[PDB]
Amino acid sequence: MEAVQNRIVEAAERVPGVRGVIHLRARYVGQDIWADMIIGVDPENTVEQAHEICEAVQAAVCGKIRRIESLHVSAEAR
Amino acid sequence: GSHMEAVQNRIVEAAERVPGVRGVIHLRARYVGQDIWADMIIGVDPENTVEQAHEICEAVQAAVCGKIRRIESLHVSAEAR
Repeated sequence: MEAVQNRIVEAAERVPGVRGVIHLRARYVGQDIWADMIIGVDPENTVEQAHEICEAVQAAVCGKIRRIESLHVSAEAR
Repeated sequence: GSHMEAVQNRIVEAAERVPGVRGVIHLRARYVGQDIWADMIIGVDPENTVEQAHEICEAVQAAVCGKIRRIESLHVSAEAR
């Protein structure tokens, strides 16, 4: 499952605001994926702003990788 | 159980008296052998920086982990409130 994580990470890295993927845990349950992602972000963004980035990553990542059934994202400094 | 309820009321109470914290939003704590692994989420001013939020978080960690020594691991994170 490493083209997929690669897919996910890349979908992540392209979203406006995302400084990098700090961490990903993705598992298959059947053929769906469930995953939890920690993105890196600009430390001078706000908590509000960082949350808006997390949302964006989620829509984008779940949109591009359709087999993901459930995805959580959080944000941290760079 | 009631001892874990006691320990949690203590985790909340330590974290809640760090300036910066607008509340405990969530707290999971469980024994892994004889120590606690907890993961918690603190409420913070939305207009705080990420860098700042992390400073509140790190400081909650220090307070909680120093007052409750049972705890071998604690991960703190901020969200708005």
